[PDB]
Amino acid sequence: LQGTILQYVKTLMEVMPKICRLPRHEYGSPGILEFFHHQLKDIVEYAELKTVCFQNLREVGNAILFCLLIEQSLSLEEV
Amino acid sequence: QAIKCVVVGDGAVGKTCLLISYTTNAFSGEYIPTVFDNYSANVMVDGKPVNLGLWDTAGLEDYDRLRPLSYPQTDVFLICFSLVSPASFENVRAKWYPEVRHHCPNTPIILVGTKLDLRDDKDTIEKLKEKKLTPITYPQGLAMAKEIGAVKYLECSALTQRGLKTVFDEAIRAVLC
Amino acid sequence: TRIRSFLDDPIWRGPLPSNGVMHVDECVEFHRLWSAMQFVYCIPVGTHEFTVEQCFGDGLHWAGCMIIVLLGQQRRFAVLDFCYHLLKVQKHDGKDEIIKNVPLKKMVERIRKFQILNDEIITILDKYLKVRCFQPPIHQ
Amino acid sequence: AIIGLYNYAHEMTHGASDREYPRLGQMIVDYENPLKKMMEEFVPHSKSLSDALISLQMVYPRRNLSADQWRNAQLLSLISAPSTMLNPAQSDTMPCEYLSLDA
Ligand SMILES: Nc1nc2c(ncn2[C@@H]2O[C@H](COP(=O)(O)OP(=O)(O)OP(=O)(O)O)[C@@H](O)[C@H]2O)c(=O)[nH]1
Ligand SMILES: [Mg+2]
Repeated sequence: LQGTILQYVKTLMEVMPKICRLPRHEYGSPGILEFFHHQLKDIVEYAELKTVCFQNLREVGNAILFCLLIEQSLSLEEV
Repeated sequence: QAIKCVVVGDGAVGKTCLLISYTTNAFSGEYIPTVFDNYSANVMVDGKPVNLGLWDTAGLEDYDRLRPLSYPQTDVFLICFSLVSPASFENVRAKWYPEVRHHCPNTPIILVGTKLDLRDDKDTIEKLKEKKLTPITYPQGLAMAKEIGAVKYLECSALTQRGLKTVFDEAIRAVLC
Repeated sequence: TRIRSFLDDPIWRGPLPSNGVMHVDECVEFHRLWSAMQFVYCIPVGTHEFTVEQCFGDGLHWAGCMIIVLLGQQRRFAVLDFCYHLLKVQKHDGKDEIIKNVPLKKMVERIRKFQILNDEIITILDKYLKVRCFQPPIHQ
Repeated sequence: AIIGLYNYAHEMTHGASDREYPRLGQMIVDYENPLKKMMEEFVPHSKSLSDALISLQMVYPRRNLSADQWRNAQLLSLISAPSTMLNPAQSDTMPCEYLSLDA
């Protein structure tokens, strides 16, 4: 969390739009989707998001899931 | 009490910066193309409360199909052209007025002029002379406004805020009257 | 609690809101970044490439939801989210177009599934873990 | 039937009808179409009734707007204007804002 993930989050924050407000319903779903894609276009082209950050996130989620599952098993054994 | 004001014009003219400066008295230098932006402002006109619905529109050519989404049920149009770019001066009559008429034939138009502070600045004037172009003058603005039918043509600068409130003060009056 | 304590960098929460209540427009909070991640990996990928679930499954979503919950932004994330707003608008209007090689109906269905997963994860996290007064206006 | 049975029993037990029976019977036999009779009984009160009713022209029509108007006006949304989140919502007629529509 304090290492690779922190650096990647810091790097991604800079490229994020300075201000982004949800568009009104009058524009419609297609225009809203186009606006969101244009605003977040730079994030989409980024390649390391799906190979390192995602991987790191998967590593932190599996660890917590293993912690939760181990506890339940322990409880069952104790019962 | 509700007013739907839509602001249109060529790209890189100051529409978004104009709206931001008017609404929050803040100015920025960076240029960022916009697709949809909505700003709400409450003003006292003739002692009558009014809610201003400001709708920014993209000036880039790659959003013509996506522009008319904000046109319906609009009260007043605001066409803005840079004072240090004759390109926008021509593009106004070229596209903006006919498009507004096609999509809105009975709506008032308030012609506006941006970059007033740069009208007399040196570096910009010699840079424009390099291309054999000159800043737009008051008589030309009035001539174009009366040619297209705009009921009022004004000046404003998003930096010095000179003539900033009047722009919107006349538009509310245009619909109220 | 230990994982929450590990989060000490100011980047996670950002500066104080200008309006003095909460961030709405500015994207200085991690929840907006997570929403952007959801938007990018919710796009239906081609047939010759793997999806997020195939490679990462639910670990990525669990980690993101845990981070959001520990940062106390689950309500803000639910209220402020690009995918959720897009799905709501699509449901309200009901339109389907190929906007930039991206089907709309499939994308909104994927968003529906992902928010269903996220809601359950956030509810579970909240179930395991479990003011500011403003002044009125003064006459001038 | 109930009124008549009670009156008859009272007369039989005491020899005289109930003191308030005649007025109740007159009211009952007069009110078979209550609206039709009130349209004539309310003539003296018509001026006051119309004066009271006309005052709702500034509240009711604006409170019966369709969902499209509410969506346009972004009714009941805190996040529509974040710079004014601390401003206390208020109006010149506070009670009329939440007054029952069916009423
Ligand atoms: N010095 C100076 N710069 C200005 C003034 N008005 C606008 N600008 C700058 O001109 C540039 C273009 O203005 P913007 O309003 O951002 O462009 P826009 O109207 O949003 O254009 P589109 O997004 O393409 O629709 C920006 O860098 C502004 O800061 C002004 O009065 N003085
Ligand atoms: Mg713009």
